[PDB]
Amino acid sequence: GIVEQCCTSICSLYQLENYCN
Amino acid sequence: GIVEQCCTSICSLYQLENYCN
Amino acid sequence: FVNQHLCGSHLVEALYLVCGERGFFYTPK
Amino acid sequence: FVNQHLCGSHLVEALYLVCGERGFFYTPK
Repeated sequence: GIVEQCCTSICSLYQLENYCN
Repeated sequence: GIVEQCCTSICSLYQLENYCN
Repeated sequence: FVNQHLCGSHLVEALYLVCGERGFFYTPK
Repeated sequence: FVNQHLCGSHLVEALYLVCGERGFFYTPK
């Protein structure tokens, strides 16, 4: 999930936008 | 929603907990 | 910290702190 | 600000800033 993708590895705008409503 | 209840008026723990998963 | 007016990053922070490992949803609209 | 390791309040802040009026969901588990 987000923690694995953005905390334990480098985040990206592409990934973050997947969590906007 | 949350903005009306917690920003434009005084928030509460009861209200905030309704937005936890 | 929860029994006040909480807006923007302040509200999101309160949700973060209250909800912990559960996480939360922030739906301003 | 998004192309780094973002954890806890730092990640929630990034979501807040990116997502704007849409809002977001933070689901750490």
